Amino acid sequence: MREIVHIQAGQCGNQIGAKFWEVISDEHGIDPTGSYHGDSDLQLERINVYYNEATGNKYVPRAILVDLEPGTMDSVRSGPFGQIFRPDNFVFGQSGAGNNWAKGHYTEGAELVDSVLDVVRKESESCDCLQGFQLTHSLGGGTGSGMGTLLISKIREEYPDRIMNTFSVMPSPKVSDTVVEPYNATLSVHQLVENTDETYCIDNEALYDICFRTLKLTTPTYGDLNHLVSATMSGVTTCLRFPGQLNADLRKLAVNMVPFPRLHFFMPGFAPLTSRGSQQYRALTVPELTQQMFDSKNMMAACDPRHGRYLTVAAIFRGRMSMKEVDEQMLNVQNKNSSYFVEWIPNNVKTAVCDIPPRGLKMSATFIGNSTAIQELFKRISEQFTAMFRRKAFLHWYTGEGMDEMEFTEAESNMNDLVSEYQQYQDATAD
Amino acid sequence: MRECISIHVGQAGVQIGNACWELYCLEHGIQPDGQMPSDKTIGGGDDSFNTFFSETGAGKHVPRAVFVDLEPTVIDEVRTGTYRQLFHPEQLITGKEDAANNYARGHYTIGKEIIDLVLDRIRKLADQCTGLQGFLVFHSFGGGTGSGFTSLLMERLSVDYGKKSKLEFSIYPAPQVSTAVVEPYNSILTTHTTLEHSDCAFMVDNEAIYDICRRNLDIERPTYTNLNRLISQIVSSITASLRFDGALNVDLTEFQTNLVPYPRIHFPLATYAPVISAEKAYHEQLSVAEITNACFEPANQMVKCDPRHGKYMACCLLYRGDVVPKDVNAAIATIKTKRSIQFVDWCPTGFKVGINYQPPTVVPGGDLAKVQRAVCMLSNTTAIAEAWARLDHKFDLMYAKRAFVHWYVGEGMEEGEFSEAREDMAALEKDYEEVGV
Amino acid sequence: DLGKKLLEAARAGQDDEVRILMANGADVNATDASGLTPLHLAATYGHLEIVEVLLKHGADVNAIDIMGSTPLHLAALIGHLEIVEVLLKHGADVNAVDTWGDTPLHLAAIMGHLEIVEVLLKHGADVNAQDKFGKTAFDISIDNGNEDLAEILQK
Ligand SMILES: Nc1nc2c(ncn2[C@@H]2O[C@H](COP(=O)(O)OP(=O)(O)OP(=O)(O)O)[C@@H](O)[C@H]2O)c(=O)[nH]1
Ligand SMILES: Nc1nc2c(ncn2[C@@H]2O[C@H](COP(=O)(O)OP(=O)(O)O)[C@@H](O)[C@H]2O)c(=O)[nH]1
Ligand SMILES: [Ca+2]
Ligand SMILES: [Mg+2]
Repeated sequence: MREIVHIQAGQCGNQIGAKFWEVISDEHGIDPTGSYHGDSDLQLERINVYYNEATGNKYVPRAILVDLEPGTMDSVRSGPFGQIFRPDNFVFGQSGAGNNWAKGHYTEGAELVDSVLDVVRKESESCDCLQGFQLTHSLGGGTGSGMGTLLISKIREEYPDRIMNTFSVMPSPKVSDTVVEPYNATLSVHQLVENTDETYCIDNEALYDICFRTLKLTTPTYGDLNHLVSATMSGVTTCLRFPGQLNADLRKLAVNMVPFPRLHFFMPGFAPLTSRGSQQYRALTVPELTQQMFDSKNMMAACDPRHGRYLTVAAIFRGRMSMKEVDEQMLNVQNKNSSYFVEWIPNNVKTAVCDIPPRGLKMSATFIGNSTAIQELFKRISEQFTAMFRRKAFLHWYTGEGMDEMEFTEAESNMNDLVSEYQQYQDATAD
Repeated sequence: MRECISIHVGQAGVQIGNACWELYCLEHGIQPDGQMPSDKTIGGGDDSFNTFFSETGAGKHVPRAVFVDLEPTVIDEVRTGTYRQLFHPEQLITGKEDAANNYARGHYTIGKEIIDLVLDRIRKLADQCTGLQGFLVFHSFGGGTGSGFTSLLMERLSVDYGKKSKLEFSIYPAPQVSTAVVEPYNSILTTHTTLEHSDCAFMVDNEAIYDICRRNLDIERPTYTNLNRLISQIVSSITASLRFDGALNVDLTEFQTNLVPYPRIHFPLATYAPVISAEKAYHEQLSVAEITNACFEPANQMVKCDPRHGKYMACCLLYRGDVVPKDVNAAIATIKTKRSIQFVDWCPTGFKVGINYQPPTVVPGGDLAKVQRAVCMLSNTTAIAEAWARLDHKFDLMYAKRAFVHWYVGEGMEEGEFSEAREDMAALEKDYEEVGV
Repeated sequence: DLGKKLLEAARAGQDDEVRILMANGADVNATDASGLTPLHLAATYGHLEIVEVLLKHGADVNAIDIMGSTPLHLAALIGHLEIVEVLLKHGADVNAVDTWGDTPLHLAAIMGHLEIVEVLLKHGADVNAQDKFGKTAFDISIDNGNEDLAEILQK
């Protein structure tokens, strides 16, 4: 299990995708031209997971960039690492999908998807031992959501034995008050329960709330939101990018985290929270990192974990710190909060320590929770979907691209069944 | 002289095997390139150490060992380490993609792509033996390769080598160093499918070893390196009788005769003493009486359980070092009277004793002090059923909700196999109950 | 029949076509198959000028479709703040209830249109109004953990 193929689709997908590559390239000592400038052997031990080795000792991200809108292609190139991506790996259409899931999934997006598969194949056959795929996208738009889920299904049938992983950002009226986004997100969640192995739920509602109430940013920008996202994506991929034995590849992470096939939507969390101008943040202690990490205010999904139960949890501590101390604090938080873990999955919290911390920090902690409280996120979207759908508002935009109306009812039905399944295991006991 | 072939499966089996063969070489005087100056017969011989080492025409002494893993990372360290020249390079076998902590991948899907290569490489070692007696198989319970590939291998070895003995060293999982939530599943599944194919199995409880390193060796946070050095010291004490002259447990058959009264209850408990920190190089030397008493303290056992709660069916004491037989006899007599040691009614209430008069070897870099005398007690006691009960309970908690079961059925396993494996374990728990009343 | 053409012109935002059709006898209060009037459709699709035009030519500001939706329901749901204020200024019932028990306040709260929530509250929206499942707008804010909306509802 080595190579991961990374795909970013749509505006949000390419925006957070580019930020991902900027952040981890820096962690691995790689400059915008692709040259290793680092001073640690740990930075290269697993470089092959995300980068190809090119001609003159140069490293190229194993990345594929997709959008129906040409303009984002140029915005990517304009970026700090914009010249490190392979020119062959830009697949861009003529006109955007206009926030229409049906255009992304059925018409415009379907025309362009074969062009993307060819690039995927060329990168895949170039791998010695491919792990699987990661995709960054939003659920609220039309390209990332509609074309993204179509691309997932196509990849899944060509590579059925590989792991499919997504970083999927949930819509919020606080960031984009565009009323068809619950349609697009619900239609996409229906695809994601059937076609991905692991999904990180990155919730724009939570990102806004953190910036506004905790970081005290009166008017948060996408750059402010995406700062939290890049820190999170670096944290949750730490175990894949540096030597280690726990959750060290995408499949071993999956069998540790997913006890039931449909319940594969993760709540990520991060400590400490910083604001792009974090001044001289003093190092937190291990007990502080541990408490903050299980704190509702540090979750990237707008759910209260104290309203549900943890099925499984993976924690990653980064930096130089006492392994014995981490063992003690993790044991302690499981004793204090014993009623927030299911008792019928013994030893369901796994802890990794990584020596290299992220930029500008001496200590950091990353949280990956499979919690029944995530139903609060799906219930929020479901309520907005139902308010729009009962008045049949703007339905013709979708059926006009060939969608059947019964696709809306089946998607709504699936999300409500998903909510019921979380509630079922939240109420189960060991007896 | 009858040969024994060692097989090391998956990360735990490979890393413990590396530690064991290092210690073997030090005990026998074999250098890392295979040369053994004290061996006069060059190119062959019939000495006791030849049960574990073959000889080439150029005086090289080569372990009778195979290392197998489904990914290359761990075995690659053997191929580039201090003992890189010692092993047959064709007896280091690696795939590309591991079993993902999934018994079903080790046994059914990924494991089947390499099983025939492994058996052909084993046949090559077997063909060099004049009188192969059987196999020692090292593996974890918890990993996908250690659990799933091992049971596939044991199944095939029973077909290809029906009359040969098979002994296991099995790593029993502990949450302190566990890598996967499904380890109780893999443990039950491999136990059920291996039970009829294994003649004797020594379980190593990672939690017991962990606690001994903490308590006796003053290691604050033990790693695999600390655990494996202590485990290899104990494994060496158990196999010493096969590699040296002696009168107790001198071939694999005798292990079963002495330790296994009925085929299904074939899990002896090992206890070892003394374990002393290398920081105490001037410790007072403990007497034969003191180390023999320590064998009946639960804190020195390789598996966490209470033998005061059980009944003994067999008990062997293997001494190493400066040990006068009369002192063993007096120490046994005091223990046979003072302590509360109950045998079953149908067994002779005696202790078998073997003495090797060379003291244990310590590995440079290890955590152990040199000692003048040491003892390893091997006993079959019903109290080890407690270890199965703890595993079976964790199994039951998850299986009742069918948690994680989809991972196994997705890799070519039928869900009925979970129930068959669990019922076999219930029957095993009753087997111990019916003996110990 | 100019009524079906007026419905289409109101939905599509064709201001000039709306004026011509009205001058030729078109039924300003015509309905489609589900009871939607030109004012419903103009309020849904955000055509403020057509809303004002229809209201000066006999549009019933409180017409209900088959599901009990008024134009204010749909303007509050979709989030057209300017249209909400025009409808209220022309006598829209701020507390009209549809067949799901929802008021315009319910729908503005659910969709996160906080500025519209404030306007409705200033115009006498009933915070004690329960939908078919017993929920008031305040209940919706608590059950969703929308603290910004909850603060507004206790101003
Ligand atoms: N004592 C000891 N235990 C180990 C060692 N390595 C792994 N383990 C234990 O073995 C179990 C995991 O099994 P592994 O051997 O790592 O897995 P594997 O056999 O390589 O199988 P897969 O990786 O899943 O294909 C856990 O309970 C670990 O605590 C080791 O070197 N020493
Ligand atoms: N957090 C975050 N969200 C974004 C970003 N760009 C767009 N979005 C969200 O994505 C949704 C719109 O999807 P978008 O990617 O722009 O449409 P697409 O190009 O068709 O995939 C809305 O909910 C936006 O708030 C971004 O850079 N960061
Ligand atoms: Ca010889
Ligand atoms: Mg392994």
